[PDB]
Amino acid sequence: MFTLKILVYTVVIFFISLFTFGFLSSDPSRNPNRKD
Amino acid sequence: DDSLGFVLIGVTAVIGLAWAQWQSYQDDGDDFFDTYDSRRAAAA
Amino acid sequence: PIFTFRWLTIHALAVPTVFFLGAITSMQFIQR
Amino acid sequence: IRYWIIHSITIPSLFVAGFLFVSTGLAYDAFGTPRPNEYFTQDRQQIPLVNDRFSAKQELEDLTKG
Amino acid sequence: ESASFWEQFCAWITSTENRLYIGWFGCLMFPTLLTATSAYIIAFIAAPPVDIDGIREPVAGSLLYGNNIISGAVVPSSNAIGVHFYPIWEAASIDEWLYNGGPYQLVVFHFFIGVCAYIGREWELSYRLGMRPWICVAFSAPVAAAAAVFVIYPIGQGSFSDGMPLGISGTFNFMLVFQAEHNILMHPFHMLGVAGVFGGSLFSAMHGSLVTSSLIRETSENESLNYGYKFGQEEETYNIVAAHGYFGRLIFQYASFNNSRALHFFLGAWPVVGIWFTAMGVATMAFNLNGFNFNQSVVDSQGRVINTWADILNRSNLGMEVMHERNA
Amino acid sequence: DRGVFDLIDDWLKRDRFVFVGWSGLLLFPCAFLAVGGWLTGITFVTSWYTHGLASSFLEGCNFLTAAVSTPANSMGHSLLLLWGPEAQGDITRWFQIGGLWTFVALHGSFGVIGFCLRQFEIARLVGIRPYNAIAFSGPIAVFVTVFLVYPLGQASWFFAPSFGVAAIFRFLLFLQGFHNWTLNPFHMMGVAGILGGALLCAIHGATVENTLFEDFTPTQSEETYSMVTANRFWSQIFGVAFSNKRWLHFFMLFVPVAGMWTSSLGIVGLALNLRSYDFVSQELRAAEDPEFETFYTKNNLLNEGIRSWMAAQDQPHENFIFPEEVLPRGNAL
Amino acid sequence: MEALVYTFLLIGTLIVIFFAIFFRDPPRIVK
Amino acid sequence: EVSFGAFLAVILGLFIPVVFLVTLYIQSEAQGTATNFRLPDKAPGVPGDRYDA
Amino acid sequence: LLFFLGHLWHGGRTLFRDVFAGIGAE
Amino acid sequence: ALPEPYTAFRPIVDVMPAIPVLFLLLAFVWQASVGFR
Amino acid sequence: ESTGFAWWSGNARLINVSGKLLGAHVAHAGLMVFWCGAMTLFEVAHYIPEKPLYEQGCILIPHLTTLGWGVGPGGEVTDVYPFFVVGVLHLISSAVLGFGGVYHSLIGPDTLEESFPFFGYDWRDKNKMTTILGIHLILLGIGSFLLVAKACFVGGLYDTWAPGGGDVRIVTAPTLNPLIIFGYVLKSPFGGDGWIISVNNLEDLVGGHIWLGFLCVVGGIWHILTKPFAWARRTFVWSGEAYLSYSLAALSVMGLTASVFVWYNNTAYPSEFFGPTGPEASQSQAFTFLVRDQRLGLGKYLMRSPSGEIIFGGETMRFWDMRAPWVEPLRGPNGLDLNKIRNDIQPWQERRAAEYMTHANYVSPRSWLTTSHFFLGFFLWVGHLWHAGRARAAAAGFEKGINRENEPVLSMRPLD
Ligand code: CLA
Ligand code: CLA
Ligand SMILES: CC1=C(/C=C/C(C)=C/C=C/C(C)=C/C=C/C=C(C)/C=C/C=C(C)/C=C/C2=C(C)CCCC2(C)C)C(C)(C)CCC1
Ligand SMILES: CC1=C(/C=C/C(C)=C/C=C/C(C)=C/C=C/C=C(C)/C=C/C=C(C)/C=C/C2=C(C)CCCC2(C)C)C(C)(C)CCC1
Ligand SMILES: CCCCCCCCCCCCO[C@H]1O[C@H](CO)[C@@H](O[C@H]2O[C@H](CO)[C@@H](O)[C@H](O)[C@H]2O)[C@H](O)[C@H]1O
Ligand SMILES: [Fe+2]
Repeated sequence: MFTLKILVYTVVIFFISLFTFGFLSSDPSRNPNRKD
Repeated sequence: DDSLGFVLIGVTAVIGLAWAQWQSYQDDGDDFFDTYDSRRAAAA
Repeated sequence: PIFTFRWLTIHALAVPTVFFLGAITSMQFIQR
Repeated sequence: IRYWIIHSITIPSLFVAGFLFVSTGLAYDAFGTPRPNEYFTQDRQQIPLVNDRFSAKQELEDLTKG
Repeated sequence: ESASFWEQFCAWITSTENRLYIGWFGCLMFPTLLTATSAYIIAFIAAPPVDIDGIREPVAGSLLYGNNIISGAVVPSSNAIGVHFYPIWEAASIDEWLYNGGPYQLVVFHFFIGVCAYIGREWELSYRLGMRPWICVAFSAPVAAAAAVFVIYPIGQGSFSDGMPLGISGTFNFMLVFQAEHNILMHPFHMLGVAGVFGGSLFSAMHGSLVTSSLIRETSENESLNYGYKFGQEEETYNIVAAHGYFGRLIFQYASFNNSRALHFFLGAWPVVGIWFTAMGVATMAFNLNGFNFNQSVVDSQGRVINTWADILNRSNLGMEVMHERNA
Repeated sequence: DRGVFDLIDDWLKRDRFVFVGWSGLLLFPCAFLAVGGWLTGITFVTSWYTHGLASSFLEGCNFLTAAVSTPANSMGHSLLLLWGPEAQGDITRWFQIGGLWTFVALHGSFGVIGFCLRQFEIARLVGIRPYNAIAFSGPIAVFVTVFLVYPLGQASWFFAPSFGVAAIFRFLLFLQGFHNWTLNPFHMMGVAGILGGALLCAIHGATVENTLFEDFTPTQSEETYSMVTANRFWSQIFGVAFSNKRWLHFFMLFVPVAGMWTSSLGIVGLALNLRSYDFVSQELRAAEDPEFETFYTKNNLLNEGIRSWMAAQDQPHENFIFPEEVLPRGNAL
Repeated sequence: MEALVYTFLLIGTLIVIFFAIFFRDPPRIVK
Repeated sequence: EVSFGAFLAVILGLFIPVVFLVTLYIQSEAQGTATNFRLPDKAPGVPGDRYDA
Repeated sequence: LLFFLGHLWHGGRTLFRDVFAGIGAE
Repeated sequence: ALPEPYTAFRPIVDVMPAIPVLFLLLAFVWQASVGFR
Repeated sequence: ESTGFAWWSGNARLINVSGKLLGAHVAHAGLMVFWCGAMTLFEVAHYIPEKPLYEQGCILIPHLTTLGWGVGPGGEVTDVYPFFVVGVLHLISSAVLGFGGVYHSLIGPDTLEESFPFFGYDWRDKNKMTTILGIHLILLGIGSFLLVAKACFVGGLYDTWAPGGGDVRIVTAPTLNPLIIFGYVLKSPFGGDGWIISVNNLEDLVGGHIWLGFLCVVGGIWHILTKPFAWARRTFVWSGEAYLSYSLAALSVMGLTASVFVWYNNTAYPSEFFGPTGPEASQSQAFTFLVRDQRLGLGKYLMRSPSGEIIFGGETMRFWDMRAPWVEPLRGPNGLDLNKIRNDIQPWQERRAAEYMTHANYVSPRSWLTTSHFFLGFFLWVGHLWHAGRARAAAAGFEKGINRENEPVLSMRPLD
């Protein structure tokens, strides 16, 4: 079904974009030895 | 939808605008001399 | 000559090992 | 250094003894290992297997002869 | 001045106060692993037989179709598919998708993405907690083995039907067919893998018995000795010098790994390297670089072949191979 | 100390380059003869008169294919003593009938008894609990069941594993083809313990190395790695985590040792052919319904292929003349 | 009937795993 | 043919040890000994203090 | 076979009764 | 095979592949010479 | 010791020493060139003229016949001299590189930041590292342009898809359409369409190398003339170990890709010098058996796919996506045309498939290349994991272990 393909595509792209933009959100700073 | 690229473009836009809103109040304009950037402007 | 344990024990391993090593070397020159 | 000079002669003597034990065919006779020309004989084309327990010594002798 | 929604989302995702750490790698790990888990459970309980061979003879793998937990499996994809991408929307019907082994492709792909993201998540939590990041390197060995058994061997053989079935008896069938076709037992990398697994069990039992032997008395009589250790204590819970003296007297005068750092490095390194080598052996045997062939290596003077143990092993391999090659 | 027994006891427990003890009187000669007997067999002794195989370095075998093969099937479960009624003192006939196998197996059996006694003796001398001796009972149970109990239930010593690399590989496929040993739940518990022991070795060594404290001095009263950090890491990664160091190390003992003990119980059943070969309901279903096929039914077909194609050469004492029509094939099925 | 027992056993195992994860003994650091 | 005795073997082989473990844990909770995050016994029959008071 | 394991366990507990609650820290 | 004016250079060619791998063992013996500083 | 690294990790002492780092890198490059030249010299010394290249364990000579050096029509090897001069040139360049690396490592300027500010660098100076990356990107684009110069102007490239059995063909119309070129990159990696591996002609090859050279050139001047942006500066770790880890990830990806490439693709690796692929050999067996059965005088040797494709039956049906230069003349619109099979089958295709039948104790050079570069790609991914973790932890500051005075976990509230 095309609708199932659309839903799976948008779910996959949603989680991949969550991963990608999350690692771009200053990830090396999120560590306990952060210099204030 | 039809060509399957709008699903790609549309979703990374929506999360992209959320990321851009977070990026707007980041004072990252000045360049640092370090192994990693420890500057993260947490509003709250 | 005769230590309490060491001389008999290490010669119990070294003497057959060298004899076997000579025997293994001779097997490499057997044509089959 | 006294034990080194006796290891300089006994180690080659033992290595040569192992070498001559195989190269002279004494290893085949001592262990019963057949030479490549006596795996099969003219009168025995099959695999020589021991079929009786208490006559194993005699069976091997009347089969490995020649 | 209010915090953006993305800031709160990033704070919650990378939070160390969650019961299970999520992280950005977990944003890929959790939906993929939960997809493969539910799909595997459904396909294991109820799924119609899959025509794996491609010649209209299906193999039953589900509980509802007459097999138990041992013989139950998610049968690999059909030989007609090969290495073709077969999602649920590219099949004409759900019945045809289930007939061609689509659940195998779905579960395997989601599981592979999930375990790679699990490696990344282990690094991520090691980073948020301020510890050294090499547990993920240790987990990279079973992940490599799973990749070689589920993805890379089908790539080399040209069909996902040759992947390992997601079951117990299917795993045994994969092992037997692999031995028949490649002689993995005589491959040096499988020998390194068996050495790694056997040695890992040896070293685990050895280290555990050495520590358990030299526990310092802290409890009363017949009380469990595990109450002698306090969670978060600083002092050592066992007598290291007594265990080292025992291990030294056990084999030879100075053999104890006096430095516990290199002892634990050796413990972490030996089975990981062994599993790495057996994974690479399985992956290289996918491209027909088989194991050692010592067939007909002993001949007599007249040219007759004298068998060895490798010849008996080859006879077993030939029997499995002729029973597997169904009308080759 | 006081009597002649006390001077011998003091001499045996003396701190020398290798500990001897009272167990060394049994361990050291028996282990040296078993290893020396094995090295003698793989170098010179053939298996031509017992198996119809060449299995020595003298005949052209390498390290992977050389073995100390089991006695002939006609020998039965004979001890095959050198002075026994089979060889009658003739060491050459003793080598040809497979007497070196019983030499290695019996001296190896008293060797592992002496080593476990050595573990008990040093633990009492040092003053620690004898948990290494209990952990070594796993390998003892595996050696005793596989090399002694399994042939003692079978027809002869012939069906025991032969002391060799490729010979052990045959023994793996023999028990798969003839007993369906992978389908045995006791072997499955053994695989779980052995693979779990390798997991426990890898995961504990990595965790200690990675939760290390920024500073191993041998006389360190303090622990070198953070148990709190390690517990926090695995609680959020895996869901559960160790919190007791003593329970963590008993678990590292228990998992591989219980795997050895569980698989040994199944080998005892395999000695009497009390095997987990078939699921009867699935075998009856496939008989009435030829379309029915699972992975278990496909495995029993491969077991039939193993059995019929190796039996002619694996068991040469029996004739086993199998024509090509009765040899099972997937092609002509 | 057998498949029902198999499903019950597997689901019960997963329930035990769920309870062991989320209703575990909370680790307390000694003071 | 459903093996009648096999059903009891699976059921009673699972129920009886599960019952024994559950009964042992519940009475352990009543005595305050069902946690490993407590000190060893201060006296015979007297459980030690918990780590968090 | 299982009773051989019990012999090793109960034999060790007899000869090591003094140290089976743990050993000294020194 | 090798061209005719350079056919006399046949024996040196066979050992040409083994030079890169023996550079790795040269690093080990160099550290062993200094005692693994 | 001084740096804390032991002898078994002694190359980690060169992280902050740029002069000796340059010496070590140039020496390793000299070793690489030495192996290249010595291996092609070894391969020409043992080359038997009558046998094909894949029958004598050659991996470097087939890389030269693909470039159109010393190769005739049909894949025949004519002259060994071009391979010899390639080997001699690589030997001499290796001697030069080894001398330069030894000099820079031993007697060259140690820590050359002060003496040569153009060559000196700091790992955190993002402008300098982007400049170095841009220069090397320009060099890589120049190398791709050198391959295009070989393909379109200098001699040519061996086209295995040329009519009659393949020939060295000079390409004059490269595929410059970015839709096809980048649809190869955006292609799915599964069966049927094999991502970049599925390149089936020389035109897309040379056009894609034109696009890659142009992209590498413009990216090189971009990275030379610019600086990383704020998002890139806040995302990455700016240290030598981090750059090494990124390179390790990229090199691992490329190693796995080239392993699958030499396993499947027969265009950049023709079956005349590297031998047939696995699917190629299987369809060769099926095709030659069908040729025998047709010459004897639907057929069981073929089958009708559900997509209306006439393909070989049996176990060979899983390789129905195989394309070979000796099947395509007999392949029409619906696949294997029955009319084309027994009408115009040329004798050069008949011998080629019969030759590929026997190359189904023998290990093909495709198998060696695939297995070796796969092993290297996987272990380089493992090295990426190691160096990426260590770079991130060393940048944050806890690569030496957990500080006892301030343990981070002790400051967090309990999990439950
Ligand atoms: C281009 C690739 C590259 C580069 C530049 C580096 C660079 C570095 N690494 Mg990294 N690494 C890589 C790839 C790389 N690595 C890969 C692929 C892996 C996965 C295996 C690793 C895993 C790794 C670890 C685990 C460690 C490093 C460390 C180091 C540092 C010291 C290395 C050293 O002193 O060598 C010494 C070299 C040896 C001791 C050689 C050992 C023998 C090898 C394994 C033989 C391989 C067999 C060979 C192919 C055939 C030989 C056969 C026979 C002749 C023996 C240095 C900064 C160390 C450091 O401390 O961190 C900064 C460290 O602990 N690396
Ligand atoms: C690709 C291999 C390679 C290369 C190029 C290097 C490079 C280097 N290393 Mg590493 N190393 C390697 C592999 C390598 N290493 C491996 C496998 C190990 C593990 C054993 C190490 C362990 C190691 C340690 C422990 C140290 C180095 C150090 C160094 C640097 C100084 C070396 C020195 O002082 O030499 C002095 C050598 C000699 C006096 C004897 C050798 C003389 C020459 C070089 C032999 C070769 C001559 C050559 C054939 C001449 C051809 C010329 C002709 C073509 C014209 C140098 C940049 C040091 C460092 O990091 O910084 C100072 C250091 O402490 N290395
Ligand atoms: C620093 C260091 C190092 C490194 C170094 C290196 C690695 C080097 C390299 C080197 C090199 C890389 C070398 C090269 C060389 C070369 C040469 C020397 C050449 C020559 C040539 C010739 C002689 C040729 C000739 C010929 C011809 C022409 C023809 C044919 C024949 C012949 C082949 C003969 C090491 C690690 C060691 C150690 C530490 C330090
Ligand atoms: C030569 C040739 C060719 C080609 C060409 C081209 C056109 C290419 C391209 C290429 C390309 C175009 C590539 C690309 C790539 C990309 C990549 C590879 C990416 C990656 C990324 C990354 C790495 C990132 C990451 C991240 C994230 C995601 C988040 C945040 C963090 C980070 C940043 C880390 C062809 C095939 C046609 C044909 C043949 C020839
Ligand atoms: C056929 C060849 C003879 C083979 C005989 C093998 C017998 C080996 C028995 C050793 C295992 C038994 O363990 C044995 O350890 C010690 C010997 O070091 C004995 O002696 C011990 O007695 C006391 C225990 O309270 C300690 O104070 C002594 O320091 C200690 O020497 C133990 O009483 C005994 O438990
Ligand atoms: Fe420990």
